[PDB]
Amino acid sequence: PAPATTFSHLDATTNLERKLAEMGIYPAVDPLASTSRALAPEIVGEEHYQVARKVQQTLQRYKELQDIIAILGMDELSDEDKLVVHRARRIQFFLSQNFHVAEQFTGQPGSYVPVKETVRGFKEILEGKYDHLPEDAFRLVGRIEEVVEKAKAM
Amino acid sequence: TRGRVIQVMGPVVDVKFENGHLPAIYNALKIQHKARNENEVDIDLTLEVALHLGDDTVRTIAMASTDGLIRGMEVIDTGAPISVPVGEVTLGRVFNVLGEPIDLEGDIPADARRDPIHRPAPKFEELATEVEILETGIKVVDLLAPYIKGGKIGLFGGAGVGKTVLIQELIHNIAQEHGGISVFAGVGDRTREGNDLYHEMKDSGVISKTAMVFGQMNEPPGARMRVALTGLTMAEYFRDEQGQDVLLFIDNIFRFTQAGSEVSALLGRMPSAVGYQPTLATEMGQLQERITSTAKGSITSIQAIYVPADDYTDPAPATTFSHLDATTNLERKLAEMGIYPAVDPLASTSRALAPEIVGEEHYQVARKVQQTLQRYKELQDIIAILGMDELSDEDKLVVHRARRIQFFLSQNFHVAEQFTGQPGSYVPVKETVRGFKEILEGKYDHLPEDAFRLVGRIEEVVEKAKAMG
Amino acid sequence: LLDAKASEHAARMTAMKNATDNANELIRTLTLSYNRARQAAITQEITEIVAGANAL
Amino acid sequence: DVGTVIQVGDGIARAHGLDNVMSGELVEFANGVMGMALNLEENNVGIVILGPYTGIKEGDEVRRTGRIMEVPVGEALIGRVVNPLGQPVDGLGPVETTETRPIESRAPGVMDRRSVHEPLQTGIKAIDALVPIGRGQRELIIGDRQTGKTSVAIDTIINQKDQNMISIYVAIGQKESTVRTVVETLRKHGALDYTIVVTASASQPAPLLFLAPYAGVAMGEYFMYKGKHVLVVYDDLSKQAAAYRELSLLLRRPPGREAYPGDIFYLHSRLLERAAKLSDAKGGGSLTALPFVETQAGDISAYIPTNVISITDGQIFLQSDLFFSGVRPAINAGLSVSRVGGAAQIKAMKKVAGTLRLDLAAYRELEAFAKATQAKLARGARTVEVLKQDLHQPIPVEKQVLIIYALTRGFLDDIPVEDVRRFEKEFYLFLDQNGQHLLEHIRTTKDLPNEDDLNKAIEAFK
Amino acid sequence: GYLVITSDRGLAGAYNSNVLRLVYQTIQKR
Ligand SMILES: Nc1ncnc2c1ncn2[C@@H]1O[C@H](COP(=O)(O)OP(=O)(O)NP(=O)(O)O)[C@@H](O)[C@H]1O
Ligand SMILES: Nc1ncnc2c1ncn2[C@@H]1O[C@H](COP(=O)(O)OP(=O)(O)NP(=O)(O)O)[C@@H](O)[C@H]1O
Ligand SMILES: [Mg+2]
Ligand SMILES: [Mg+2]
Repeated sequence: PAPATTFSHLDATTNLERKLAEMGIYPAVDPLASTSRALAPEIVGEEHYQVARKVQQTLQRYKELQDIIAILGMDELSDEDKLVVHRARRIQFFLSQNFHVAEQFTGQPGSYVPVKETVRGFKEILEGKYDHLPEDAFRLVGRIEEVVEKAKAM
Repeated sequence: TRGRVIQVMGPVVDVKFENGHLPAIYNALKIQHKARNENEVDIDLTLEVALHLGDDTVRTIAMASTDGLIRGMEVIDTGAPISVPVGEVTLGRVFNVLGEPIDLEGDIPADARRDPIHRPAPKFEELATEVEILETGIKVVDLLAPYIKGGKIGLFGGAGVGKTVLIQELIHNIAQEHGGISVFAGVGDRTREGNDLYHEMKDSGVISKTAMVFGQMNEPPGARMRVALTGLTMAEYFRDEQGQDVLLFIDNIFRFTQAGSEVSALLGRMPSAVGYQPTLATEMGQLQERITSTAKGSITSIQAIYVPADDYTDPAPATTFSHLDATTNLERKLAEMGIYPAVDPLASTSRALAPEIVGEEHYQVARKVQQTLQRYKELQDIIAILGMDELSDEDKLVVHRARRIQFFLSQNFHVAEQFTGQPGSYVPVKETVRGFKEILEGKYDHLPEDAFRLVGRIEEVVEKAKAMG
Repeated sequence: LLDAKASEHAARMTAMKNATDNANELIRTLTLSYNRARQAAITQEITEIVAGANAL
Repeated sequence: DVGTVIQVGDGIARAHGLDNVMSGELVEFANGVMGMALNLEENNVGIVILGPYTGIKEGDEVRRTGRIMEVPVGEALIGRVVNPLGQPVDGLGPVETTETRPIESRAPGVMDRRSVHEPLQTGIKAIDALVPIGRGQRELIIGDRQTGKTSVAIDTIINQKDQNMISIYVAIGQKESTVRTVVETLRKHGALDYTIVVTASASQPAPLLFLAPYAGVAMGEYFMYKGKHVLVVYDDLSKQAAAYRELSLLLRRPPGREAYPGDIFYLHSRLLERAAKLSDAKGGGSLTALPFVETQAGDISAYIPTNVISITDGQIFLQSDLFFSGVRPAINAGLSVSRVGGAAQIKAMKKVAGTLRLDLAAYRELEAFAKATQAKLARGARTVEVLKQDLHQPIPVEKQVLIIYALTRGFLDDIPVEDVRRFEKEFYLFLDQNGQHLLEHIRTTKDLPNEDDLNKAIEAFK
Repeated sequence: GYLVITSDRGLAGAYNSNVLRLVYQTIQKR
């Protein structure tokens, strides 16, 4: 009842799932249940809506396929279905960010990104430019330009 | 200087006294009356005080049937706790909870010294602690949870798993040849078993070194609590004033706490989570804190607790773990596999499972067995849904062994001879520690699935397999 | 190779036919556990509520 | 010894006055209904009504019976269907019984009991052959609805004419259609001339449903204490537990798990500990009880099934998946046990066919996985088929053990499965004209006859 | 020389083991 009563007044809510806390991909914001009044064409524009909707829909689609994988196996599913996982893993990993106030817990100074680079980077990750970079390279990075460096580091 | 009865609510009686004559807690009250008119009934009754509720009244709990209590009758206060005989005169005899003989063989006069039931637990300057093994010959118990002399051993099981079978097996294997005084308190069990063991003891000549009191199911809620205390007040004397080692057996001590839940709702208390009395922990502590060893002797007690269902999260059995020194757990789901005894290997533990007290060759095999069984427990869902053939070769090899270990945990008891074509067999500790080594290194693992059921030593397994072809 | 490829599909048919069964038993028993958990939760909630109401 | 009633709420009443009233006493209202006292406060008495309370008003006069919960007993109740309060149901005049028993009497205890070595002939093959019963034992009948529990009790009570055991049948919370069907069956077969039937239907108030088994056992033990043997059956304990929950919740007691109060283990014990086999201080008689428990979903782990198991000495759990499989009665070779040893059965049974339980349970598990095992499977179908029987066909115990001997010795391996049940009906037509002596030998010596002659008998039929 | 053939992916049941085991045994025995 307390969250149910609180949910009626917010204009934008971001939810945190302890599963994401245990996965080691911070912050723990779950994209599925996070919604806002700003996602309208007259406020964010058309360059925002299509990419956000595609990423949201892909992350919703992966949720049940990953559970099917837990029993049916890993190659019994078709290759086209496996591509959904192959790209959703990268999409979810790239959501992590190296913060500036977490320097005590991370030991790192962080990085900075503007919104233009965020929409731009998601467009590239859906474009297929980064299929061959390892997933673990996307953990706790900021601007997309850092990723190719971390792979260079590896 | 006499009391009255004004309110009756079943097990609870609300006696009343006059100024200055208020009884203390656990005091005993007596009521006697003879029929004044043909419409009345003759009953002699005794009561135990539990609460003081002001206005010159005290709450008391009845020790016998309360039918026919007319209001306005007289009450007698003894001024002392309930007194039960103790000492040499109590060997071989049988009493009820009030302490009188129920074996009909004779009386016990007042020259036998009798003590109060309730006394405070010993101080820290009187207690002692030592660790040494008590042995039973059971394969499953002696390895993964050896017992400690003077400690507490707990048995946990549902509404029928074989608790009484284990208790009687232990008695047949230890109590006669241990050399110590034995007390068996028949708390809350079936009356048929209570009168069966009386024959079992008298015709076998062991009754000369045993004391018993009974509180079986038929008795009102007030009596079912104090059977354990009346059993313990004799073992205490046998330990202290005679310097004898004492074994105490209790079967349904849980019927203590349940009895409280029956009476608390009538005493006038607020209910607990699931309706228990809000005194479960303190009263159970006041009960089990007197079963202790001292510097003068040791008391070893084996007890069983009735789990109200297949749910160990229930507060009454869950809060028992604060006192046990060795734990044995039973469950229906292993009993139904055809394996007896169905002791769970991953929930029975003991303080004596340490490497300086049992040796390296014991601790190593115990830890290896537990580790090997954990993986097979974890593989449960996936082997159940799709099959044992899914897993890899290194997992298939592991699957080949855990069920054989579980089968090897089975053994034929001595009281099972009436249900099985073989009598009970004995496997010493040095043999039960040895046995698992052969299976773990693959010396005998290739035998078929059913040969390890109902076997003694590891040599009998191979001859049973040969008898199977 | 043709005989083996036919026996392969036969074995797969059998594997799915065994696999499809235990699911229904597992669902029915979990659903029973679900109703029992429900009933226990509601009973506990009403007992607490009525105890509070009687106290106050 | 006067007063007034001031509350008439929901079948429970409160009364003023009544200075001399005792606990457990019977009470009568001026309307003509019986009630009882269970609680006595500082200035009022709580009364539980045992009939139709719609006629009670405030200010009604209420009166003292002057004695504890006594129910009449004796031979005059034989041949009648009676109310638990002691009133005939089908008319036929008032009862002539003089002696009475308090139904709250203290049960016999230590130095008054003895072991069990003699069977209770039931005539249902699958029970006596696998889960034996003896006099003094308390056997739980528990299981699902719409599977045929009552059809076991009826057959068991019809078979008792040859053992001369006065018996009582108790119906609780039940529909009158089945009650009168059972009564008509008993009167047709004649069982009513020595059995006593007590009923308390679903249209009756809860307190009658709560008290019915106490009267059913009090009118039964009286013949025990005089040396006779008695069998007592209860139609359903689940309904009695529900009625007690109803009464307790009207009385405002704190509910426990599933709202069932903590007295459940107490209430049933004070009912089920009355069964005993008396010592020589009273007589050699014995009483056996068959209480019934209905499971809401067929799950054993519930509260009432386990609490009722805790008192009884065994149980047979009747299943529903067996009901639609073409097998009646639904008896499971697995989780169903009796604690009495094999010696209770006649010595031939333990001698030869005691392996039936293993032979059947092993097959019942092995079929799930399904040369040596191929041969083993062939026997199980015959092991289940021979145990089958139809309605109202109680086989004599001598022929019963003879056919069990024929089954266990492998005489039937040639007979096809679908024809097995034919052999069983034709085989008894053979022996009465060729092996009449073996029946009398079995009846007299309680032991198996000569093995050579018994083996020679069968080849003539085959 | 020996030829052994198996299924190409999982959920095939006991098809895979029963042939690999027998081929392996019959070769290393001799
Ligand atoms: N070695 C064994 N082999 C086969 N069955 C066994 C064995 N030991 C015990 N049992 C069974 O286990 C059942 C439980 O025994 P029993 O002690 O009478 O019940 P319980 O667990 O004590 N329940 P309760 O005493 O009322 O709290 C017995 O009735 C036997 O059928
Ligand atoms: N052993 C049997 N063989 C053949 N038919 C049977 C058998 N037992 C019962 N039946 C039939 O099945 C019906 C159901 O039996 P019945 O004894 O009324 O079940 P029940 O115990 O009353 N079920 P419930 O009312 O929920 O307790 C009977 O009326 C018979 O027609
Ligand atoms: Mg037992
Ligand atoms: Mg019925």
